[PDB]
Amino acid sequence: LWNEGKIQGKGVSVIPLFPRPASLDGTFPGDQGFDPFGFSSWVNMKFVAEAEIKHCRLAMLAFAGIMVESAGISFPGATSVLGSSKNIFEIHDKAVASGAMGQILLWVSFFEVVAGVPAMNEMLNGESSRIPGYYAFDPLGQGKGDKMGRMQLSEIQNGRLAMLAVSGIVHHTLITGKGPL
Amino acid sequence: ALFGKGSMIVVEDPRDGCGAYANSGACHTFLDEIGDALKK
Amino acid sequence: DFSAAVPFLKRPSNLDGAYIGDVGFDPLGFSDVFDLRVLREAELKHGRFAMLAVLGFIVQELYTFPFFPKMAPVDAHDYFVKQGGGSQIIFWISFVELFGVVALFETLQGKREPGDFAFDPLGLAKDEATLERYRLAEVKHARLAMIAIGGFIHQYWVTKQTVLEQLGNF
Amino acid sequence: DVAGLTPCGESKEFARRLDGSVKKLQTRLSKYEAGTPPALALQKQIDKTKNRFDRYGKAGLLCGTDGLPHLITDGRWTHSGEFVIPGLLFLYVAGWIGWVGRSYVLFARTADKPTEKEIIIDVPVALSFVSTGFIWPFSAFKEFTSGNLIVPADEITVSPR
Amino acid sequence: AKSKAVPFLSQPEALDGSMAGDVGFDPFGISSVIDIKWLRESELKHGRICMLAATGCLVQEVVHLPGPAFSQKMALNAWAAAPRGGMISILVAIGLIEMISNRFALTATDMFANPNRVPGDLGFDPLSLGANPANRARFELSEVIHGRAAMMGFSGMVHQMIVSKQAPIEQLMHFKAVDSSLMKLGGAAGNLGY
Amino acid sequence: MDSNFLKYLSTAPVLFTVWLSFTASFIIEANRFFPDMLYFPM
Ligand code: CLA
Ligand code: CLA
Ligand code: CLA
Ligand SMILES: CCCCCCCCCCCCCCCC(=O)OC[C@H](COP(=O)(O)OC[C@@H](O)CO)OC(=O)CCCCCCCCCCCCCCC
Ligand SMILES: CC1=C(C#C/C(C)=C/C=C/C(C)=C/C=C/C=C(C)/C=C/C=C(\C)C#CC2=C(C)C[C@@H](O)CC2(C)C)C(C)(C)C[C@H](O)C1
Ligand SMILES: CC1=C(C#C/C(C)=C/C=C/C(C)=C/C=C/C=C(C)/C=C/C=C(\C)C#CC2=C(C)C[C@@H](O)CC2(C)C)C(C)(C)C[C@H](O)C1
Ligand SMILES: CC1=C(C#C/C(C)=C/C=C/C(C)=C/C=C/C=C(C)/C=C/C=C(\C)C#CC2=C(C)C[C@@H](O)CC2(C)C)C(C)(C)C[C@H](O)C1
Ligand SMILES: CC1=C(C#C/C(C)=C/C=C/C(C)=C/C=C/C=C(C)/C=C/C=C(C)/C=C/C2=C(C)CCCC2(C)C)C(C)(C)C[C@H](O)C1
Repeated sequence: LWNEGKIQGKGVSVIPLFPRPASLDGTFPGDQGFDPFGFSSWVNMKFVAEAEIKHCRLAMLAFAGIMVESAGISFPGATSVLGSSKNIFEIHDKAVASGAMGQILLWVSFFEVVAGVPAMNEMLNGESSRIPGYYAFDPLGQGKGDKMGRMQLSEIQNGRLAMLAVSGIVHHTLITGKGPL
Repeated sequence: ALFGKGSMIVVEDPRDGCGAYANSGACHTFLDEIGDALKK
Repeated sequence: DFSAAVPFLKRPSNLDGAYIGDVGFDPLGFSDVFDLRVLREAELKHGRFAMLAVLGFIVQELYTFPFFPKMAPVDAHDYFVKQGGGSQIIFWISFVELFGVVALFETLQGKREPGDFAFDPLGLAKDEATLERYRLAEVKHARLAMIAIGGFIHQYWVTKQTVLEQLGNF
Repeated sequence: DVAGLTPCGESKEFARRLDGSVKKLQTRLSKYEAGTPPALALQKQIDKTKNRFDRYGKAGLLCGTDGLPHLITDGRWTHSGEFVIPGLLFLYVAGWIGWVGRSYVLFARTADKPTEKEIIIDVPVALSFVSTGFIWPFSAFKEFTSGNLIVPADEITVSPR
Repeated sequence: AKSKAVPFLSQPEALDGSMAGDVGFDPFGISSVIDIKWLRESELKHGRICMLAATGCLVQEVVHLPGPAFSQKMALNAWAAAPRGGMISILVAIGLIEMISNRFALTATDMFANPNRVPGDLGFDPLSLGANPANRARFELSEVIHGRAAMMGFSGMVHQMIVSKQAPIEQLMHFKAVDSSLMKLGGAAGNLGY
Repeated sequence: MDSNFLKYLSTAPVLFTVWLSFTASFIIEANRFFPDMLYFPM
């Protein structure tokens, strides 16, 4: 859940080497110390929270995409038009050349301008009281108490791990020439 | 409609039929120049 | 009273512990003649240039950018005089130094510490005590790097070997 | 052509002027080696001399018997670029300078010390005036017709006679 | 009381955060010498000109009016190719626009003579897009910001057309690096002339 | 910058020397890039 005081709260440090700053408030889902360079002092906390959740969600989805495309798993006929390789880099370059990446770019950017930018503008202006990262996207239930509680903390930690792991995977593929799995 | 079949608006494509990155031949984009410098 | 650094030299009298790093060393008495705010601005500016320069050497032997040719830092000065990137660096430094001229007018007009540009992006300075120790460390490093700079450039001239390779050889 | 003059592009005396001017430079160039700084300096002067003579020949200037360009200033439109247009350009700048200087002397009269404004110029206000000069023909004529350019004869000090 | 843009300088007077795009940036202290009303008039005008000019360069690369006189992808070449009579028509029309839209209050001593006159506000809202007073502050901010960005962008595009004799989009798509064997800066006095 | 030093630079001889040096300087530059203009080109 929250575990305020235990984990993700005031008096919570991931690395007590760095003292927990005062400017870092204790009400943002995922706040467990870790503000060395003092960014929370001057950045908009709502903006950086939304940016963190969005970086988290891309990292998770990209990790899933890397795993599927490095295990050889595909959709029917995808390997027919695209390459047969499992190099994530090679697939990206050939799916760009196929137009598939252009279609994903088109539709992501459409959602991100017609919905993402107004949502960001209102969440930071103070016209809607939308918590960061919220898009009312809960089709398969699993909300209620969990939605504002453990799931927010589970999401943010799985996302931070996904960011670190995705960066790891791409750089391992770079330095080796062989991907994972 | 102010523009007739003769003397019609000319709409060209400045992309010249190639992509942003990883081009080959007589087409070397700015992103390709960044890739060329980083690998040298 | 007597100078803290040189026991037998009298204290200059324009150096009364006002600035951090003050050990009373001013035999020529340039502070009896010239404004100490101007002198401290120059001290920190010369020292920051020297610190960036000594690191500039060390990194430039260890690594150089792939798009630029590998060569020694003095050879880099001459190459970038004739190549165009030297004028780039000179222009952008001069651009910043315009607002530095405004900054020095603000210092002369009493409203700014001599080397303070409010440049603390990483929030390293926490409160008054750590900031005083940090600026003492900055002054000491700045003076030391000024000395260091002379050594790397002059030693390269006398013996045509780079600083790390000169430690490695001989 | 006009006044028995010859277009400089077909004047033979203009042609000999260009040749003599280049022979004079080429014999100075004959005393230097190819890549020297005195050779490049003179080779750039031979290029400049030829360019000037080429431009004058193709400009519609008229040459005399002496092979030098002559200016026609009677008002004809085929020759307006020699006096009438340079003159129109001059009078615009001259009236600008006059309008701007006049505007500042009137400002300085309403000052705390009017003569200190003329040896120590209020540069932000004097620059406000210099920018205003671009429409001096309209500003000065409206000044005239609104009775603010000319002062009447009875507010001007004159000698007793 | 320090500037927000330049934290080590004092916040300039005549800059009080009222104007759109005001962040405290005036290190050279021009606002203390020149009235901020004239400066904002000139900033909005320079920015509006440059928005059109930057768009002019890019669209002129892509889309042309018919005819050989309008077939210049490189925008700096269009200056010479475009019919002179019509180019001077544009210039004369601009001058007529300048006198009428300013209502004969053109100069440094008579623009803003009317206390109703506002910097940059010429009464130009043909489609009444600024009718909503809720959008007013963010329109003013984003007009100023678009203007500043386009000043910088057009300046870059012009001098990249000078360096590279290429139109801006196809300079990005057919990039060539600066050799430095040409277009060296300065030097008129280094070689003592010539 | 000092206001008494700016009041010194606003004195008539300094402004006269600066303005006519600036004025002389763009005539010199205009004759460097565009030399030998005996006529308005038309
Ligand atoms: C472990 C991942 C994880 C977790 C715990 C959460 C948790 C949450 N999300 Mg987030 N989200 C995630 C991933 C996650 N999300 C990703 C990747 C996306 C992009 C698709 C989103 C997009 C998203 C939006 C747009 C919104 C939320 C919202 C929410 C909240 C309510 C929804 C909920 O509780 O259902 C979560 C239920 C589950 C996580 C059940 C598990 C389902 C699993 C993860 C699917 C696995 C797919 C597949 C099997 C991959 C594995 C194989 C692969 C390795 C090959 C809650 C805080 C809403 C909110 O209020 O935000 C504040 C909201 O508006 N999320
Ligand atoms: C801009 C200011 C200004 C203006 C509008 C005039 C206007 C006039 N003067 Mg001049 N005059 C001026 C300055 C000015 N004067 C100065 C500074 C001097 C001292 C050299 C004179 C000496 C002078 C003489 C001796 C004569 C005139 C005459 C005239 C009349 C005819 C035009 C002429 O002959 O110009 C001639 C102009 C000059 C000989 C010198 C002008 C020198 C410069 C270019 C002008 C000053 C610029 C000034 C610094 C402006 C700074 C503005 C800034 C602060 C905003 C006209 C009344 C003549 C007259 O009475 O005929 C009816 C005449 O005989 N004036
Ligand atoms: C007094 C009115 C007037 C008259 C009689 C003319 C007459 C002429 N103009 Mg000119 N023009 C005028 C006003 C006028 N112009 C103004 C006020 C402007 C400035 C905005 C221009 C700008 C202009 C240019 C840039 C060009 C001409 C050209 C021409 C000539 C050929 C016209 C042609 O073939 O049209 C028939 C063709 C058309 C009607 C095609 C029209 C194309 C569209 C409508 C242009 C889009 C307008 C654009 C959105 C501008 C918006 C800004 C504006 C509202 C301020 C002809 C001599 C051309 C020329 O010199 O040819 C040698 C030329 O290139 N004109
Ligand atoms: C708000 C707008 C900001 C604008 C920023 C300006 C960006 C470009 C500025 C130059 C870029 C790099 C220059 C390196 C290029 C460089 O330094 O070349 C060097 C050149 C002199 O030539 P040298 O003596 O160096 O010759 C050296 C030999 O190696 C070759 O012969 O310096 C100049 O005088 C050229 C500039 C003209 C000086 C007068 C300019 C006009 C005066 C107008 C009034 C003052 C305006 C400001 C004057 C500074
Ligand atoms: C301030 C600021 C920031 C920052 C920053 C930066 C870039 C800080 C960088 C600081 C640097 C580069 C300090 C370097 C000092 C060098 C010295 C004292 C020289 C030592 C050499 C010696 C003693 C020698 C020697 C010798 C001679 C001469 C020749 C040899 O043959 C022999 C030998 C080797 C013995 C950041 C952005 C992080 C944010 C923050 O919020 C505010
Ligand atoms: C005043 C000022 C401002 C400003 C400004 C600026 C910079 C304004 C610039 C405006 C411009 C560039 C206007 C251009 C108009 C072009 C026209 C009408 C073309 C007509 C073509 C014709 C008639 C044709 C033809 C044909 C011919 C002859 C033969 C065929 O073979 C070809 C063809 C079929 C095409 C602003 C608003 C920014 C701010 C502030 O308030 C101050
Ligand atoms: C107000 C009003 C209305 C209106 C209207 C109008 C006409 C509105 C139009 C507004 C426009 C045209 C805005 C354009 C802004 C352009 C910008 C910010 C570009 C910046 C470029 C950059 C940063 C760059 C760059 C570049 C560099 C140098 C390197 C290059 O190699 C490439 C690259 C391109 C990348 C109407 C008339 C409807 C009525 C209404 O009632 C009132
Ligand atoms: C020209 C040019 C170049 C260049 C260059 C450069 C920058 C060359 C460097 C010049 C410099 C920085 C010389 C300074 C050396 C420091 C000294 C002598 C201090 C000694 C300390 C002393 C004496 C005593 C210390 C004392 C003792 C006793 C102990 C107590 C403490 C103390 C009292 C302080 C390039 C590279 C750009 C190339 C280009 O093509 C041409």
